[PDB]
Amino acid sequence: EQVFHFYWLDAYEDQYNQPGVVFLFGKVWIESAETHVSCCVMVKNIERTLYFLPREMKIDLNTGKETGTPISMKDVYEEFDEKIATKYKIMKFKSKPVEKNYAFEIPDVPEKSEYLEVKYSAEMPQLPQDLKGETFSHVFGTNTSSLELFLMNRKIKGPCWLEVKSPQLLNQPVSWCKVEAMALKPDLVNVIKDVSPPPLVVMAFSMKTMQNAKNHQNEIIAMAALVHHSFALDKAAPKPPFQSHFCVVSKPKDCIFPYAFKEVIEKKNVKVEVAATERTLLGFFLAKVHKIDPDIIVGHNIYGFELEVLLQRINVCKAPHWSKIGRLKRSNMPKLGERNATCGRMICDVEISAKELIRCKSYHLSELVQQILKTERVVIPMENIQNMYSESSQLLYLLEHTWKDAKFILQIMCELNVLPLALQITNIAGNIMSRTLMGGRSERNEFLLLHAFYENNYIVPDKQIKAAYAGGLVLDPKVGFYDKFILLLDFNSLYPSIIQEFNICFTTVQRIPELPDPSLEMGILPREIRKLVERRKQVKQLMKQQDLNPDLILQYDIRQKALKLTANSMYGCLGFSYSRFYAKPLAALVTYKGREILMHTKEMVQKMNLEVIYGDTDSIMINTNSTNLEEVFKLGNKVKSEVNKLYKLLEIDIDGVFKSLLLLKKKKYAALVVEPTSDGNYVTKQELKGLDIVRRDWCDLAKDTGNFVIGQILSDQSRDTIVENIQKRLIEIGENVLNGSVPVSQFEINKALTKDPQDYPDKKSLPHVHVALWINSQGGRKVKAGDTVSYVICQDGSNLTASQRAYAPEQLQKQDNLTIDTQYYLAQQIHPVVARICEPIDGIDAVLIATWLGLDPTQ
DNA sequence: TGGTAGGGGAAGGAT
DNA sequence: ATCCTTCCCCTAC
Repeated sequence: EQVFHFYWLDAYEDQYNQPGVVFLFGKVWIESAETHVSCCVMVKNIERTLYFLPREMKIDLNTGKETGTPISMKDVYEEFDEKIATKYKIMKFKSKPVEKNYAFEIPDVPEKSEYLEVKYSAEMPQLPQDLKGETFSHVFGTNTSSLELFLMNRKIKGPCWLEVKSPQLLNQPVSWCKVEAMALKPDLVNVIKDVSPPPLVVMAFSMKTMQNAKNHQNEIIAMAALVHHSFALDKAAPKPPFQSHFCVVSKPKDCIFPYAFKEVIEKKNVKVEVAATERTLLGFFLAKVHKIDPDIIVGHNIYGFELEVLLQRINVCKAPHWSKIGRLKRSNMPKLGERNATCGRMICDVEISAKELIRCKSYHLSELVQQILKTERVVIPMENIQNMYSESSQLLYLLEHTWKDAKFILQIMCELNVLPLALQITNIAGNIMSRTLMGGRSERNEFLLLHAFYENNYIVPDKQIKAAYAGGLVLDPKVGFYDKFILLLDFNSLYPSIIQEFNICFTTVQRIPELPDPSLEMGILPREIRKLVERRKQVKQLMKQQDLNPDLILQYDIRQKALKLTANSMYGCLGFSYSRFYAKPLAALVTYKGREILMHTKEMVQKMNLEVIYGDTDSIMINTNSTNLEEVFKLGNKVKSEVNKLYKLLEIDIDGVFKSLLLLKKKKYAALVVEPTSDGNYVTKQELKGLDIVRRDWCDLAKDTGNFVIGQILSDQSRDTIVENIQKRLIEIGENVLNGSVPVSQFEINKALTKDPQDYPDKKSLPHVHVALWINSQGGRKVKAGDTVSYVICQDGSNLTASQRAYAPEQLQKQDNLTIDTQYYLAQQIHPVVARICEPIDGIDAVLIATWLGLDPTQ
């Protein structure tokens, strides 16, 4: 009618096949149906914003020498209209002088200058980025995308409500959405802020595949999906997290179903669809996605395998209307990039989201359900699924398996709160939520700065087509065991505070660059960090209120977590070499100040006649030689106030006291963290950092025994009795290994691949790659980059190195000639872990520990 | 398609 | 054989 109000969620831009158009996809309220439906708004006529920086004097391009003719704003306009717009076939365009700010990597560019803003249609040819001219030295905005221009010009900071003044009917239906509208010019789209976000339609799904006998390509056997139609991002997840479901199952070419599938299913009353051929199955799933019309599709291992196979089978089987997997009608699918295949619908891979929120040995679905959902997952081998087609009782269990997998995925998504958190991360950064779910953290802070400099009238850098600088300072530790109270001080968010304290920005230094006059106004980068900290503070104050909605404290918690996660990732965007806002000088300047701030702090504490024993990037550990917390906390604040007297915004605080400390090496120690109580007298928990028992590349047999040793060293017992308890247990573990009392899960060590196992220089050298190649030889799910492979080295009767004798745990039970190397774990795993832990404590030796396990003492 | 600093292991030369 | 550098993966900040 007069206006069109909708809540945008995703955007799609086709740079090559349709330039200057940005498709928006979101929700809109239909009062007649009393439900939100999917809508697609087509924003047309996105201009090409260019900026020509005029030279001081007109020079000839061939000679490159000064001709002595001054360059004016009319002369630079002449060269474009005469020699540039004609040579590159730019018929119609616009021109207007403007003043833009700049503070980035291109040299010989003033901070403030007069540029020639030129706007023309995106359907016209694009200029070269390195274009030079007789009147202008450089040109910006050459390859700026339509989506970027639209999001910046209209201040679209994340998913929000938009009004579309003067909406237009679409000639032919371009989208798979319920409602469609068109915008003539980007100026017709504004941001509405006083409206609550709408619930979303979420669909988590899973699928089971199988390799064909003739061709090695996969084949979709069964798919299941759970749907919830009012999944709110503003509050907790619904219980149950799904309202409806559908399950599909088909046959391969040379396979037929067990008897009476329909009747038995009709008898079981389970809502299961039977497809004759796989092509019939895919058409059913596409039509279900089209009718459900979800905003977010959830699954596991989507980009690595599942989505790539789904598109491939649809292409092979020639299933009609492939583009229904997204929301925009398209004639042909891209080659399998390919992330822009489900445009209009967000893709959530729980295995990817888990890698950003939690820490696990392996991030496959089976391991996630064991750690998050506290329930075991049974997986069907890809070799036994062919025999599962013999009896329907074995095949109906196959559907129930994948159907239960879809529920696990949906349950994992809810427990991690990835949807409510991703929206907050997107509304803070001001990017696209689909990119937040999948893309890295670099693209987010890239958008946060692209907005910040657009707000302040800056020309942002164009999108480009060992280490590199010094980092933190780790003081050398005073190795040993400490019986007295150890005090730990550190600076909260040092690098963000360093930026504010010293006004470090692209604009404040002459980037080589050194800190500016403290009288200078706060730069753009520090002022943005100041906002996030102030915003996080205000949210913290809101959590203090009483008589408040119990659902708000959970949402306020999600928000304040996002504010910190954004402010802390700001530094990393400066050191990333492929970052749009790459500034290695600024990154080195920050890290240098951190070292100087730490070094000056350590020397200040030493001048106070205090002994510092360890210090990492921002922390300092002080040995007090006192057993009274009244004097430790008094001395804790005395050092605190003395340090904070030097910095305006940077502050240091007590991070806890240590009852006992086992400081082994750099970044490796164990302590008993003092926790204050209402009684005024502490209770202690242990903290493990850097020790081999904390890592995941050591077996659980050595990590559990080492954790028992750490508990004995930090214990409040006599020195003569601690060594007795370790002896009695270290000889016991040496007996249960050869006796077989310990499970096989205690012998597996986990290492992940940083590249493809075939792309390694030598696979027989590294153990985990040799096991990865064996998994890739089987029919089971492949092991690609980033995947963690658990392996158990065995005894195959060969005198090859213990690393060359590395096998998979599944090979130990299958092959009877592979047995657990008993002497290896007692000498190469359990011994060095316990030996390095007991190195500073007097009494336990390396050879004495080896004699306890039961091996030839040579140490 | 955040960073550097650092430990602990094994491979692969050179000797 | 041993010494040494290189590469590997995982950590702490």
